[PDB]
Amino acid sequence: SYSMCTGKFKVVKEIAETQHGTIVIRVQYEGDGSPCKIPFEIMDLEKRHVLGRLITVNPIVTEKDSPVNIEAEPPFGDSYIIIGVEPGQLKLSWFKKGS
Amino acid sequence: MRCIGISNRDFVEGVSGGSWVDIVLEHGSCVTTMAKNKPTLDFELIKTEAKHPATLRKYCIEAKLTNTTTASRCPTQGEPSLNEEQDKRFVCKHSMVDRGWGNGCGLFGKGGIVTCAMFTCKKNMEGKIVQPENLEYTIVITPHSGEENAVGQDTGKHGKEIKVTPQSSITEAELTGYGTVTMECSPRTGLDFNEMVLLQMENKAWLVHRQWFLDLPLPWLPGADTQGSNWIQKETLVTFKNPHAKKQDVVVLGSQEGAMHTALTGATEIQMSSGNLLFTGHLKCRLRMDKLQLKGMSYSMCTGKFKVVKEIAETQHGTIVIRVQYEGDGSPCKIPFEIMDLEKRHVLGRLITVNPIVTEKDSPVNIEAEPPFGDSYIIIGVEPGQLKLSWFKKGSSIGQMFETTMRGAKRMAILGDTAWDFGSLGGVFTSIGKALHQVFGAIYGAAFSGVSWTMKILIGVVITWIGMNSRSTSLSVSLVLVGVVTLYLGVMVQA
Amino acid sequence: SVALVPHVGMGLETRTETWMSSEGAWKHAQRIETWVLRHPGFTIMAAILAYTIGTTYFQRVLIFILLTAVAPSMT
Amino acid sequence: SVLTQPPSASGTPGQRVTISCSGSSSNVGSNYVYWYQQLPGTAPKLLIYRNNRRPSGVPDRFSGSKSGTSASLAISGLRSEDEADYYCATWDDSLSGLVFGGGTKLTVLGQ
Amino acid sequence: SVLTQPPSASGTPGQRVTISCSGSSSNVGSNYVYWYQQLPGTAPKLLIYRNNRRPSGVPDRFSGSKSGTSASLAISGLRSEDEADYYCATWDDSLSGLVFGGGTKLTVLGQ
Amino acid sequence: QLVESGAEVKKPGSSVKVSCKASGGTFNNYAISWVRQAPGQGLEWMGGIIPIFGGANYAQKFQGRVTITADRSTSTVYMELSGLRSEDTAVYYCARRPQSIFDWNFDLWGRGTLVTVSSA
Amino acid sequence: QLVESGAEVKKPGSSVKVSCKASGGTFNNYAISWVRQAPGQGLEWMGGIIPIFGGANYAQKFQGRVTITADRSTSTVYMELSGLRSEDTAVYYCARRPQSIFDWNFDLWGRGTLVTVSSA
Ligand SMILES: *[C@@H]1O[C@H](CO)[C@@H](O)[C@H](O)[C@H]1NC(C)=O
Repeated sequence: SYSMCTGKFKVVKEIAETQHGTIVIRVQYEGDGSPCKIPFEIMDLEKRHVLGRLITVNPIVTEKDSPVNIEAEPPFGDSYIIIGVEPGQLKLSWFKKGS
Repeated sequence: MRCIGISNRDFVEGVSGGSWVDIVLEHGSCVTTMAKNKPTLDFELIKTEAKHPATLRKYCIEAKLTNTTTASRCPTQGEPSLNEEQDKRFVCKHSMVDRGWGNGCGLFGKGGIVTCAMFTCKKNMEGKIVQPENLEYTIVITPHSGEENAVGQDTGKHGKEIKVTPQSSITEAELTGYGTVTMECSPRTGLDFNEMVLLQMENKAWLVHRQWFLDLPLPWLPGADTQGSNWIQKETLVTFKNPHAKKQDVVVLGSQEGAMHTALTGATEIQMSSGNLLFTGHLKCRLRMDKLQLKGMSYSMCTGKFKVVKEIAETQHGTIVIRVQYEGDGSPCKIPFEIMDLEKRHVLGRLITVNPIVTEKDSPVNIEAEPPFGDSYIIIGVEPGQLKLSWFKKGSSIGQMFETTMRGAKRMAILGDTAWDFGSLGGVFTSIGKALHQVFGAIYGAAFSGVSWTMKILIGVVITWIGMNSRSTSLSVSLVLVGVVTLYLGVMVQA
Repeated sequence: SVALVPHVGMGLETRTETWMSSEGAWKHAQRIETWVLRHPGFTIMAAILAYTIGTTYFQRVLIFILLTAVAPSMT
Repeated sequence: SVLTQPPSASGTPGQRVTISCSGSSSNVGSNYVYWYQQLPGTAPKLLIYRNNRRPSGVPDRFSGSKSGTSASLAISGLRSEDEADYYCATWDDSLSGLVFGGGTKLTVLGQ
Repeated sequence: SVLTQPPSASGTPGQRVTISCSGSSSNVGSNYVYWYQQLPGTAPKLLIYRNNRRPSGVPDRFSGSKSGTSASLAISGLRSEDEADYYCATWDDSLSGLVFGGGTKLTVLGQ
Repeated sequence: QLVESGAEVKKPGSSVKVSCKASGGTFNNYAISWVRQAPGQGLEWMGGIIPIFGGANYAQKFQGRVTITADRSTSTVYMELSGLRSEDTAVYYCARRPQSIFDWNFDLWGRGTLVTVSSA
Repeated sequence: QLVESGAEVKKPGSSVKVSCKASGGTFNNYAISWVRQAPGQGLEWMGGIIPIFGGANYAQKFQGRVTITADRSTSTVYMELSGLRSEDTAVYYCARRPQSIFDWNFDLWGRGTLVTVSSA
């Protein structure tokens, strides 16, 4: 029962790939309404399709400066991690090597 | 005048629904992008910096042997024992030397002998690795205007440099007067730095394949050593001699720097002395023209004399550049420019430097146009002092078609499947062609990795011959096509 | 030697010129030609052996070329 | 570079005092900030861990503050005990090491 | 084909003077014009380039004036220090090489 | 639960090894870092190590000058400093922290070994 | 950032080589040209060099009597004048420009070198 954060996230630890096919990213929140949902999607370049699923379902920010590390399973091709909303949205490219 | 005169220059024409176009930027090449109602821009990947390297391994190229010692055992009594043989800092080898009463032994026969010497490194080559997220591509975006480029090479107002890193998928460049340009580049797929090593030997560096670098037959350190005295395979850099089986000796093989230069034949040289930055590779980018407007469209037109200050120069790319100076009033205005036939009934060629304007009227303007094949006339200015400069373009449209086909074939041979992303709009045919290229290139690179261009040519000849002498007509065509492509790649490889 | 394993067929070459591209393009051909000139005796033997293991002038020529190329390369 | 910290700090007993530690985008605002109290002739003591979370040892009067690119330690009530050198330690991603501040010697008036 | 410049010019503090440099179309009026001041015993200094642009560090009192086939240079806020020999440099297409004016020794009544 | 080595007085140009003996739980569960505080100066981080894993990392200032190692048999951690000089004089501390790459909360400390680079 | 050779003295019918050091950055990014100032007279352009390309160009005044070359190993530019005489007595300058066909702003000027030609 939370509302999207509508703030600016910063990646404090670059995307690190695990040995299970997923990725984990560590994001801090500099915004208002601290306990809010994190707008996390994994889309294509044009943001026309949702390609991956974040296996950290319902990431939320308990505290402003407290960092939260989301885990997601991107697709095997090229994919983009979108964190946040229009003002200051983070678009993170990633490539998964398998098939 | 930089993208003009590089000789590796590509004209990507038009955008898609969405105002974006796909361009692959190479270091030695340039991309000039033209869209309707959009200013022409020059794109150039001018630097790739790898930050925070980690040493993967350290190799020994020049060693020296000191503290040589030897030990012997009389026959049948086992092996000699050297205290140095317990120190891995000493390279050692066991052999046999015939012994007897003369040699100071007891019984006669082949007595074991072990010789040891302290291996020391005089020169080493360090291989370093970088994570793809630590790469930074510098891309210069200069609006294709006639404006004087800059006061000097050091600081240029005309060019706009943007740094592209994996951390942000979108980079914006504020081109003053033209709006903003959106570069969405993929730094994770240009070069796979998880399979590549940054090898610096001695004030020279190369970008080498990681497995090749780990297969080198030289002494090495783990890269986490910090002691620099425990080398893994020191036998590759020393030679033990027992010529007549009466004495064992050890010598050091000599500096391996020239041998390493020979072994590095197919690698690309990079700079690692200061900053660890290299100038090879491409960068697939999606260029978004949504917010690019022309410049000086509110100016009316120039009503005054234009004089050519530099004669019309033909560029390496079938385009001419005219340097003109404005002499009239209303200093900031739009240069009336057109390429027409003799009778001026038709417009024959298009302008590359779209919407040319004179800002100060003292600074000349370099106008670039693409005239048609044959006779064209460059009309500049209004009729009171109108300039009409004839031009002849030595070529044909069929020749240009063949040259463009050859250029695209070369790009495919260099960029592989990434060639379909160059100047590409999100078409279905391009996507299916890229998928087919990915599959075929995967198979081909499995079948041809680690072979030289001569081997490629021999294999292509064999395959094409097999296809020619094939009972199946479909098999014949397929094999002939594969052999022809293999021959082309063998010819166009090792560059 | 390290020089016996050149960084040739790694699939990393860009449009940028490689380390010793132009010089080393024809070095193998030059070496094979000089070796065949200095050792004609093995060339006749290789031709005879290829012709014996034949059944096709394509097979004869392929075997002859392979033998002549490997002989100097083997050391 | 290193976390700049105020060399000189002054306060009086019964007064709330805080110390400011300003770092870079890679020093602070990208990593947790830890504050340490180091009395003369003794090893440093962890005051607040994570981002201004009090370990059980430090009393509730002790507390800290964290901002976008700076941190602060809050003292509920003051005494001569707060007269010591203060350090803000935070992992630096670019420096690749735990970089403390310059050290803040807090002086408590009352002499 | 040769830039022509007045041999000398004179002025008073706060009273700017203009130095003219006339050449053919190929010499000037078709190429940029550069103005240098040469104090005695010292290398010439670049005053303006591109016919009106002062390099960073050049006082704004200097103005770069260009005409159709002739150029002029003026020194606003004239001072005692501006006394020097002034040359106009401009590549001329004819003669295929950079050409200099005869120079102008500006005179200031400092004594 | 963390005990350090005794005081050591050295000479310039030498090398000094400092011993920090941790308990079993702290050896197999936490990391240990080496912080040296110069006379009348602020704390400085030299390096650390996960004793169970043993890969040591050092401050960029101490590359090639500090060696940190663990003795899993005696459950001890050692710091070795080479090229001892006048500025190397300081007190040295070993602190216990978690082995995560984000948390450096030193909830345990030793008592400091005074590496006095002088003559007494 | 440009160092020129020290004061020199010569004799009529002689050859003098004038050397200018570079900063390395201005060697492969700019161009260098030579200007001669006769005693109590105006500037004069002799020739220019782009060090990385090295194809020098010369004024008609000195075409055939001067040779400008750049040492890429030492990032040095050399001016040699042959068949000296009384007229050739002057101070010689080297400056760097943007190396563009149209750019001739000599922002950096060499301190100059005096070449004196006299019968004795
Ligand atoms: C090697 O020989 C030198 C000769 O003096 C000696 O100083 C050194 O200790 C020797 N090294 C070893 C490991 O024995």
